[PDB]
Amino acid sequence: MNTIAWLGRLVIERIRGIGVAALMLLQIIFSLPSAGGFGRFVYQMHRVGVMSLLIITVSGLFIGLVLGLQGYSILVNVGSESMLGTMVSLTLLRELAPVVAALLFAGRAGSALTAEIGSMKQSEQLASMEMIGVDPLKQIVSPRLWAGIVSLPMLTVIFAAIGIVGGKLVGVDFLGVDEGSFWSGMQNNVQFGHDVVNGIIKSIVFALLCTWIAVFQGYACDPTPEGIATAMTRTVVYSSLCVLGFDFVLTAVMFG
Amino acid sequence: MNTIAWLGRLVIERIRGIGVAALMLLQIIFSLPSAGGFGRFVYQMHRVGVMSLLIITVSGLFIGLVLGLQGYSILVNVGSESMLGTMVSLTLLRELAPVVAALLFAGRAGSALTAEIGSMKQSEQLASMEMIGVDPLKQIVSPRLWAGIVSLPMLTVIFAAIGIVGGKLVGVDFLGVDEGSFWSGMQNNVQFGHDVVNGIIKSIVFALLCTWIAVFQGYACDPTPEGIATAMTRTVVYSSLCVLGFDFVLTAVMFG
Amino acid sequence: TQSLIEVKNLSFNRGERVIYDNISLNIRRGQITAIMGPSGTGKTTLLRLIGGQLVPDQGEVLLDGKDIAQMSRQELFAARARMGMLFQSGALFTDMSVYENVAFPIRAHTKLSENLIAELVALKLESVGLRGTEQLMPTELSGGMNRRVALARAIALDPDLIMYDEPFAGQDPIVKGVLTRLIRSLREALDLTTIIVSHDVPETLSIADYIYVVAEGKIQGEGTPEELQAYASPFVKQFLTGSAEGPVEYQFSHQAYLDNEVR
Amino acid sequence: TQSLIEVKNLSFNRGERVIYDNISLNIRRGQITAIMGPSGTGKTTLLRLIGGQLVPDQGEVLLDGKDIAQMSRQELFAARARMGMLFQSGALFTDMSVYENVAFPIRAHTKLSENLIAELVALKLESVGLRGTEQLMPTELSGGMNRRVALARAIALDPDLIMYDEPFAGQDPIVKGVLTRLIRSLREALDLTTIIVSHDVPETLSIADYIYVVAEGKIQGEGTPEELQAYASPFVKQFLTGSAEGPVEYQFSHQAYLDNEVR
Amino acid sequence: VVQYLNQELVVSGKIDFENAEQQYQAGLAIIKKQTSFPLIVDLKQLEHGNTLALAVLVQWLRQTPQKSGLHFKNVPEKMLKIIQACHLQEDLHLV
Ligand SMILES: CCCCCC/C=C/CCCCCCCCCC(=O)O[C@H](COC(=O)CCCCCCCCCCCCCCC)COP(=O)(O)OC[C@@H](O)CO
Ligand SMILES: CCCCCC/C=C/CCCCCCCCCC(=O)O[C@H](COC(=O)CCCCCCCCCCCCCCC)COP(=O)(O)OC[C@@H](O)CO
Ligand SMILES: CCCCCC/C=C\CCCCCCCCCC(=O)O[C@H](COC(=O)CCCCCCCCCCCCCCC)COP(=O)(O)OC[C@@H](O)CO
Ligand SMILES: CCCCCC/C=C\CCCCCCCCCC(=O)O[C@H](COC(=O)CCCCCCCCCCCCCCC)COP(=O)(O)OC[C@@H](O)CO
Ligand SMILES: CCCCCC/C=C\CCCCCCCCCC(=O)O[C@H](COC(=O)CCCCCCCCCCCCCCC)COP(=O)(O)OC[C@@H](O)CO
Ligand SMILES: CCCCCC/C=C\CCCCCCCCCC(=O)O[C@H](COC(=O)CCCCCCCCCCCCCCC)COP(=O)(O)OC[C@@H](O)CO
Repeated sequence: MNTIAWLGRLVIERIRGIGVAALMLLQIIFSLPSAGGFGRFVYQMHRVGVMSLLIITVSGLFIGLVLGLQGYSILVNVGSESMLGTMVSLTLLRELAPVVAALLFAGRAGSALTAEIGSMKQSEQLASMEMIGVDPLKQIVSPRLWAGIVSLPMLTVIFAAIGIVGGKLVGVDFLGVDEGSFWSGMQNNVQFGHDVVNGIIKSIVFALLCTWIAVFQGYACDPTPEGIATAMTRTVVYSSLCVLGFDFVLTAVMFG
Repeated sequence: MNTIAWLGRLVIERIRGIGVAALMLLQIIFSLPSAGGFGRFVYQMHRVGVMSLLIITVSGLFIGLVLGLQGYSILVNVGSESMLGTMVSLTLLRELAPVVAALLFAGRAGSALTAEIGSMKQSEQLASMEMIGVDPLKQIVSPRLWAGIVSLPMLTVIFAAIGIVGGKLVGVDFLGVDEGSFWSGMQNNVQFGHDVVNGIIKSIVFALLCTWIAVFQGYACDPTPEGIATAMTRTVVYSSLCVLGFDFVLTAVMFG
Repeated sequence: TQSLIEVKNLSFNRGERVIYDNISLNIRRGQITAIMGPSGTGKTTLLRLIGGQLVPDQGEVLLDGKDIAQMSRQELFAARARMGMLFQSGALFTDMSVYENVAFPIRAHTKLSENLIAELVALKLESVGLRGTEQLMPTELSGGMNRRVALARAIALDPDLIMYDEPFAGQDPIVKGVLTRLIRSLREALDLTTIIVSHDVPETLSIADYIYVVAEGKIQGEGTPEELQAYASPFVKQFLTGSAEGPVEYQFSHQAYLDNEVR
Repeated sequence: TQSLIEVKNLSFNRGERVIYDNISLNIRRGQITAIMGPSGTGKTTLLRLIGGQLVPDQGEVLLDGKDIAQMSRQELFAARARMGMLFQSGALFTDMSVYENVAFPIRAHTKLSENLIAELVALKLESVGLRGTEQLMPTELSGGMNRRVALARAIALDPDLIMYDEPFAGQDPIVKGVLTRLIRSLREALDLTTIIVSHDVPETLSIADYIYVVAEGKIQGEGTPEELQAYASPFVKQFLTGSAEGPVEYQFSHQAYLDNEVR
Repeated sequence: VVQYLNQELVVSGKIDFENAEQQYQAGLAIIKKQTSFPLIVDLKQLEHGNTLALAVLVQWLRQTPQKSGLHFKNVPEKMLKIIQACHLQEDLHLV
């Protein structure tokens, strides 16, 4: 039992890692605000939010193009091509725009947060800030956490808006369905509180998980040049399993 | 025009980067095999393929659980709950299993290939191997490229198989549809050559793009500890845009 | 022999690796104290215990009689206003330019006006020799000058203890020359008390006043650089000379090479 | 004065940074040749041009009359069997173990049996002093011993030219002592020709026989370590000693501090 | 305990960035109403001058007739060690 002991030692250190990351989160969100902390938050909205705007916009257009092309082939055989705008908008708003925009946020803006905090730990800027008398959990970590909780629900709304515009462009303007029936069938079956707000509630839960993992792995890193790179691929794996895992739980409550 | 000149200089170096990566690929696949090269390929099938087996298996089960739960709610209102196995298997086999398994391969096995090759470049093992008289494109790069082209189409077949098993588990065993009508409606509408083989042809195109990007960014890296980490987030962004971009082109040919 | 920092019987461990088994050190005021030793060990972990970032396991570090481990959040914040530390790479905060690097510890322990902060920064940067370089980033600073901006930040609050870890390393004799003129000049101008943790023997003995030599868990020798060599153990000799005779072994273990089957 | 490598009028550039403007070097056989200079430059890029990994821009490097740039794929592969190079970190192939690191250049230029390869590796590792350590990985090798496995790999084919870049750096005087005994001993036992690229002045002058000093684009001084100091330019002086008097400036540029408005 | 007028200003006490804002401001109000500026600052009664006592002295020199217009009396031997450490050994006027 040489590897069986190695396997059991592995999952104990991972259980203990969730305990450190839980106490690290309660120390950030339960503390008083300080001086100059809003301006550090607006700077990190540029690095997390605005830098992710180009991958999110082009990926939302490409997904709406496939939905309008595949959804026309199903509906035209049952005489319901007027329900194309209903199925395009309801597939994005409740399934695809919360989930796919959280898998591209964990790859771009999540893995770049655990490389920036991790190279501050290697070059000893976090130990130099602490010996001056400034907590690096408040100065460095806390603006980066709040900038990810705000930027991902702002980016799935832009994801869903171009997905519907991209699906209208292939459906109405190329395959030739009626434009007035596209929007009227959408305004009839899509509700705001049950379909649009329930997609924002999903992406706030995903933004908390994708950013708390990305911030923890850079802080509790191994300050060694291939200990940082091992941590960057842990935030892409752990965030993708948590996004797909919490997605089944949230649809069974909201739409079950 | 100070930033306009910076923007134009940016997209010229990216155009020139595709030219280096094209000539690098033609030098790998058009060369003779050598001694001891099969055993290096079986070692890299362990690092790329077997290490990715746990994220792929659990993510395929979670996605099939959502498909069987959402697809029951649509079909039960039109009296077609017997078509649940047809829509679960045809959503995975032609759309979701090639695409979502390529977004988790670019994050785990793609970003770990550009960190391993990039730290060989920083610690000067690639320059030390070249001055001995061994080409590092054949010794190091070429086993890693072929192990990714083989392992991703082997991993979307396992992705689609557990997605159907996961969708049968929520549909038949919890929501209570007939088991014999689940499999008989699936064996009637799903063809092998048009639906199963067309999903494998997609994942071979995606495995070439996801691995050629991951291998190039580690070889043409910047041997500096935050020049490696900048390269690891370039293989997740460039592979995700190429997977979603080539997915629209392949469905318009296969299913259009 | 009035001691500012005084260490008494501490023990540290990092992954079952022994660092500082049982060791007592006296850091006298107004004097350069060096701690030499072989590399690969945890030589810089004492400066992490003095400023207070790690906790010892069976020890107490005394700053003027007060222990640093048993010390609340408003005594530790006030103790760190008397200490500066220059790390080896000169740990400058990337995004911040040279002006708000030097003014970072000022704005943490002050409520000062903007016109007096800009006069402290201009006098600290010029006492190092870097007056004109205030508005440019830490990148493109010709990295032998990164360690001079980081010396102004480590001195801005006018402390009474400054800690250098490895200031003499793979550096030019020109760059190593500027630092040895600056370490001696800044501690007569400000009456400091320095601790240098290094292993550059020909440079350390010409700048220090009391050398400790720590091999694996304890002191192997101490004293003035004149009397350290005269009362030398048969470890301090090899270390301070680099000879073949001593306790460390040049061969791997012990064999005769005609005793193993090769293959 | 028979020269093995002979450099004639080359020029290199890396992002509009001048390295080797117009410089000619003679590497005589059977002698240690050192190339000292200030850091931050491209000092190690000459060894990348001798072995052949970069291409010069207006120059030709002559290996026994033959130019390395104008040289086909079967002359360059046969030229690299006469050269070894020990990098600064000792660039060992991770997953490989001490046995197949040393046997890597053997299996590239040979068709030898397994029982003679295992005798060459056991004699190369023992001539360095590492006989018992053959089956364990490069990780957990106590990194002053990583540079001794990498010296056995750099010497396995019994070359006639071996190149070290920065063997004297931030190392212990014990670890630096083993290498200085090994550099002198291995070149009388094998009749080598060494090139050392370093900036450790007190260690290099005691081991070299002809020093070149390259400041920004050209030689600032050359000769025996006795005659280099006696015919010294007013750059080799400051550099060789680290004094304040010379062309490099300790102040930033030039001011009087009562000429600028601060804020 | 900080400074009077006394027909040329006598800097007294100790400047340690907890009171070092009024001691700049109250000393500045003398410089506002001074005529012809030959006045000499009397650094007589300091005891802990350290790089901030100098930081308020240069701030008084910038608001003066010309760039100088200000002399200094005898220095408590700790402060002029920091004058030459900041290379101001020949930039001010010391009698
Ligand atoms: C037949 C009935 C038809 C439905 C009628 C509803 C009509 C539509 C109107 C409004 C939509 C209501 C639908 C339910 C809403 C789901 C609420 C929910 O899912 O709650 C979420 C819990 O998520 C998590 O923990 C993941 C944990 C999930 C388990 C939580 C269990 C929820 C139980 C209470 C919810 C009551 C449901 C009311 C609906 C009938 C919290 O979301 P946030 O506010 O963003 O908190 C931010 C987080 O970071 C927490 O700090
Ligand atoms: C009304 C008709 C109904 C359909 C009847 C078909 C019945 C089903 C039976 C069989 C399925 C045939 C469907 C078409 C198959 C698509 C072929 C394809 O898409 O070809 C792919 C091209 O992909 C790329 O370049 C991305 C480039 C894409 C552009 C390629 C354009 C294809 C044009 C030729 C294909 C003929 C289509 C025949 C179908 C009518 C190549 O795939 P691989 O072999 O993996 O090559 C590996 C790559 O790395 C190349 O090195
Ligand atoms: C239901 C109750 C509310 C829901 C939240 C529930 C979660 C639990 C409670 C959370 C709130 C508790 C209040 C305490 C917050 C603690 C975090 C904090 O206080 O962080 C602060 C940052 O400012 C900051 O609020 C970051 C600045 C503001 C961030 C948010 C900005 C809001 C703007 C978008 C709001 C969306 C509304 C739009 C609707 C369409 C302080 O950080 P620093 O200044 O950099 O520290 C540095 C120094 O200490 C040392 O250098
Ligand atoms: C009703 C429906 C609702 C929908 C609403 C509309 C949706 C949004 C619309 C449009 C959004 C466009 C996205 C804009 C992206 C802005 C990115 C940005 O603005 O980031 C800039 C860089 O972007 C950069 O890399 C340059 C980034 C790469 C440049 C792109 C190059 C690819 C394009 C060229 C090829 C043409 C495409 C081929 C077509 C055939 C910032 O520069 P930095 O130096 O990094 O930071 C500087 C800071 O330190 C201080 O300033
Ligand atoms: C339509 C035509 C075929 C489709 C391909 C089209 C693409 C273009 C042509 C490709 C084939 C050209 C043949 C040349 C291949 C060049 C690559 C190569 O030759 O790589 C070799 C690796 O072996 C190797 O084939 C890697 C060893 C084998 C890899 C593949 C293993 C196949 C097993 C799975 C096959 C799936 C079949 C299952 C069906 C259900 C050599 O590498 P090294 O030995 O490490 O070098 C090291 C030394 O030089 C110095 O140290
Ligand atoms: C008909 C339908 C068709 C379907 C077919 C069936 C589908 C496949 C079925 C099952 C696939 C299971 C996946 C097995 C994963 C194998 C991974 C593996 O085997 O990798 C190992 C490590 O895995 C490791 O990290 C250990 C990895 C993490 C351990 C997992 C810990 C999480 C589980 C504990 C928590 C319980 C779950 C909670 C439930 C309530 C290898 O060890 P290494 O040291 O890294 O390498 C060693 C090498 O140098 C030489 O050996």
